[PDB]
Amino acid sequence: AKVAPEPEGELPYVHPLPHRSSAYIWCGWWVMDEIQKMTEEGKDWKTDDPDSKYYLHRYTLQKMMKDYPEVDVQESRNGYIIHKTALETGIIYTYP
Amino acid sequence: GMTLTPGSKAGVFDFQDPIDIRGARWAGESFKALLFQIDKEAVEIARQTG
Repeated sequence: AKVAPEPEGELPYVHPLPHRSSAYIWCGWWVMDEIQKMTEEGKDWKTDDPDSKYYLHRYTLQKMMKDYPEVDVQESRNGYIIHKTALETGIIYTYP
Repeated sequence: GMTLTPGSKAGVFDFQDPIDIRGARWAGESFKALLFQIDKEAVEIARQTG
């Protein structure tokens, strides 16, 4: 509903992939765990917690899914490329 | 053509495209994707020139 406030610049690089209207960026396990922490108390990962210790990778992903309909974001725990609607929920594979 | 993965860019091998590198993580396995692509390309010469 709302817009995540803009945290200055230095946005992590998102690789354009017009081959399938997709995009690739390496986030890491800390973000994929943090966002997994985000969607467990009813909270939001698209725009909530603007003063986060790891807000930057969260803010870019939100714009990236708007720019690209089938984003391809890869973690490091297993290195899987979860897609845009696979990134929609915030629950990746397992765990509470 | 016959050497193309269906989700690739059909003429360029991209070291940042997970379809091109078959989901390889790290440089250590990202390069062997290029190796396999070179092999895949070579046989196509054998199929066309005979």
